Amino acid sequence: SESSIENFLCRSACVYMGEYHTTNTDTSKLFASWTINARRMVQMRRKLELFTYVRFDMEVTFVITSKQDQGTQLGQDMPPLTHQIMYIPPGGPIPKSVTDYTWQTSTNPSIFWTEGNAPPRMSIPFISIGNAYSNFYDGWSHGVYGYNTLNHMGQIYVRHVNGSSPLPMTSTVRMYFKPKHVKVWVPRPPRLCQYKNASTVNFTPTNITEKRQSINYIPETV
Amino acid sequence: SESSIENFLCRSACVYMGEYHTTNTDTSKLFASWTINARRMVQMRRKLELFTYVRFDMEVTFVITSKQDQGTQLGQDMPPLTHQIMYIPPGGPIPKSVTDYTWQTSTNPSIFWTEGNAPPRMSIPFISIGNAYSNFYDGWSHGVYGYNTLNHMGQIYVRHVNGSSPLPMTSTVRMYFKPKHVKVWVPRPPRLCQYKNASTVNFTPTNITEKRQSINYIPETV
Amino acid sequence: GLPVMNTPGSNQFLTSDDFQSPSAMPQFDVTPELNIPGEVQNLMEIAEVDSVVPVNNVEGKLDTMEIYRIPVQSGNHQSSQVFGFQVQPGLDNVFKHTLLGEILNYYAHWSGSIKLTFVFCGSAMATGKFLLAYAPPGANAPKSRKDAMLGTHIIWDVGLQSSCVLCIPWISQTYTSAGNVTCWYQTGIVVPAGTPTSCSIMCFVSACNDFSVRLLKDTPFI
Amino acid sequence: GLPVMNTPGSNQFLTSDDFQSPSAMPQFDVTPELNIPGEVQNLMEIAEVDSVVPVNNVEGKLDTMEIYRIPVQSGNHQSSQVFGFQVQPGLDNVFKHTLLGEILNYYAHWSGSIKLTFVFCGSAMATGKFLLAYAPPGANAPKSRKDAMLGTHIIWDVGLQSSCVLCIPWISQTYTSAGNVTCWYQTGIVVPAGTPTSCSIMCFVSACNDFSVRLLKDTPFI
Amino acid sequence: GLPVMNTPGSNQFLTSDDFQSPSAMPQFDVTPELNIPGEVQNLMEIAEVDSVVPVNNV
Repeated sequence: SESSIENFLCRSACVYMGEYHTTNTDTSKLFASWTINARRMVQMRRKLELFTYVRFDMEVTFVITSKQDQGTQLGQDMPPLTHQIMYIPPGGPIPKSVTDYTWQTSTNPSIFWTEGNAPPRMSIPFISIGNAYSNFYDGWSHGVYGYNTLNHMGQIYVRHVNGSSPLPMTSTVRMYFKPKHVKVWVPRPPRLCQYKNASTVNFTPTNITEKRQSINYIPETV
Repeated sequence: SESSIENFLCRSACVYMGEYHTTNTDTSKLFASWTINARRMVQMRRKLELFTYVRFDMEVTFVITSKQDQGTQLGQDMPPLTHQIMYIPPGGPIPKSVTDYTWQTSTNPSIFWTEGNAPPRMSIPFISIGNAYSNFYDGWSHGVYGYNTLNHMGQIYVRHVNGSSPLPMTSTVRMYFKPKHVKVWVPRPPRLCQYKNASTVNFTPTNITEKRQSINYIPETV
Repeated sequence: GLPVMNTPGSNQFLTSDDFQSPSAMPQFDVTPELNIPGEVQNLMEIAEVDSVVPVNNVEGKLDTMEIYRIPVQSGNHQSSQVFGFQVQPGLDNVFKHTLLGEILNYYAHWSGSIKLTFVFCGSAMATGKFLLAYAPPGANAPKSRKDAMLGTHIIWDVGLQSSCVLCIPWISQTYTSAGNVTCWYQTGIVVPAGTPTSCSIMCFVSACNDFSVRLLKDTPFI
Repeated sequence: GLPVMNTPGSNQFLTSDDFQSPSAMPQFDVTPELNIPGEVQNLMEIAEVDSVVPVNNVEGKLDTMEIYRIPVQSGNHQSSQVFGFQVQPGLDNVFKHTLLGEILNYYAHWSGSIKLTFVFCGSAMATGKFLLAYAPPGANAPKSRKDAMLGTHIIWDVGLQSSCVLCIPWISQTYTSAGNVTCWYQTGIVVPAGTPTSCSIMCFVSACNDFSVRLLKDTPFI
Repeated sequence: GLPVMNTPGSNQFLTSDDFQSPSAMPQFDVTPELNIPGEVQNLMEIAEVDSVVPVNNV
């Protein structure tokens, strides 16, 4: 009952933590971004690799905390801060500044949230023109080995929702991810070697198991 | 009706209070931990010792309060803080730093919470490969007298959920514990001596009761 | 959707609330229960059991088995007192640490009837008579054998019966305002040649079925 | 309208909660499912599959195919041991990385029965006898061929059968307190002229249908 | 009265939520609809119409 597929896979986890400012002199530090896949979380990756094909919905919750920068200026009286969390489907426009037009496109779903309230949450369906996702692909992208374009799942972007000339602030977002209504096909053996990077199956050769003293050795009984 | 087993045992109590920081130079002060048993709360211990075998579910609520350290730096503007509360079942990985991999294992249930909201709460079932817990064990662990491994109930760990290079803060957690759906077997006499430590039944010999003047003495009637 | 309105009391933690809670281990089937002998539904099953009273709680013997033995002396003393006490379970030192006393000290109000048993532990050759007398609450303890005979009493011949039983009907709690019990030598003990001279009596206390308790509180012993 | 009252636990984020969530892409009809061969409902379908045991896990050959081969030597050694091990899946090095071992290491409590198969990989001209012996948990491993005969054993003639099967009934987890298995030369191997002299045995392990697991946790291998 | 318990997600603004809202002009009867020719239920009615291709885009 605890070994069913749902109870084994449907569990929440922190998969990305990022920081972003209201004012800066880099302009890439003004927003945070994440590409959705399940290959940079080493514990979820291994449980997912026991199968060849998967199908699930996604649920994402966001925990967001702010701070005034230790730069100099005190005595402030500020209202609570507002944030915008945008999801981009596969085949959507990507922003490059925080002032871009794509933060207003009608087909990118978006959430507006102010601090002090309950943590925000959105639910994404199975988004693929194929019939399942694949954890393993023995092919070419059209050319990269092992990468097929049916596994695109979208992106998430987060910014502040101030007006003009805002006050300096630093925020941190943590994303909690959970698959739901899961189905799996074609079981596989468990990964025996350590993972080396996030896109390949590359590995250094590993021992089959650890040694004992002799082929007869059994430890003394208590 | 007030002497039923449920009304006598099913009551909430503070069993652990701990402190933890966001930055420190000890690295064990960065998280808080507690092992679940009912032997370091002297009032609950005594009521539980009236029986030899017990079976219950657990309910745990957490009250969490923070403070900026009196070190030096003022004028800050901070978002509300996020905390992670992890439960480890019996037979689970234990963290040793706050940056460890075990804070992300898919089989350790975890709660994410931000200040200002209602206090968080989780519910744990009866977790034992045996059929009941035991308050008394006249045996050996396999060797410690009086300790049997079927009484393992898990652990709780609490940390902050910031990003990189956080600001200094100190938090305190209080854990409130409550058993539910309780059943007891084999009543015992009440503890007459004071408790000496948390793992044994050791004691110094005690008087049976206090004295009076003579075996005939009855006090004058009003 | 569904217009809704928050009432006072929202988002508070009440230590005695009763709400459904989310399980942290939903995919875990618990060990089924075993039919262990000796199950308890109510604490009044512990108080209805007899336990030995330390009636001899005088100086010099609070740490010996002698505290439990009422001395019967040899020779002719056929109007002297043997023992006497007030019937005050919960408060009085002689009843305070019994099985009935230890329960009653968890509650702030209680009431019922009480059962006292007396047993003669002498040789099978000894004969004699005792007078057992009961005074109600608000009455003074008798000063002689004759005025104890003029109240409620039983005459107990130990050559015929080895044990006597008493049931006391009006027990409550708060220079006492409680009833009392006393014992007198009616005749003196008579033996043949070659038997021990002195002997002992023992008291057992218990509760009768109509016992009730209210307002669970904390006990004053640990 | 509709008077309403907020309870404790409001506006918290519990990592294992189960609530309905708003969809971010409501106007999107999903690809219908395909009937892919090889669907899985439960992890116990992976553990019921045989896998090869690395019984020869001694020094110098932990990275070769030789780790899987039990050596049968030539000549007359008709009372010597061939191999022996304790039956401890999950903990012991020889069973730890199999398909059954890898599953069991996701759970903190498990129990069931186990199936071991032995296969003789020699030429079709070779004949001889082996003695396969089982000692229960709490018993010492036999030291000779005769006391292994005095317990539970099977005599396996490889000129008649190429494979033998064993089913072990009382398996649980935590100088082991586990059962063991040993193999002895009853006769020695006999060949005609022109056949290879040495040969090999292979072991396969699997789980039987009554296997259960509890308390999902994190695995100690990545 | 009516014991009640707030869940996570309370008091958040989700940009794609779907809730009943209070009207700011309740005492206002709206103009009834007219039967205008040329109503559309679906964008695929626009794509099923022919249009001229600029094949000579040199």
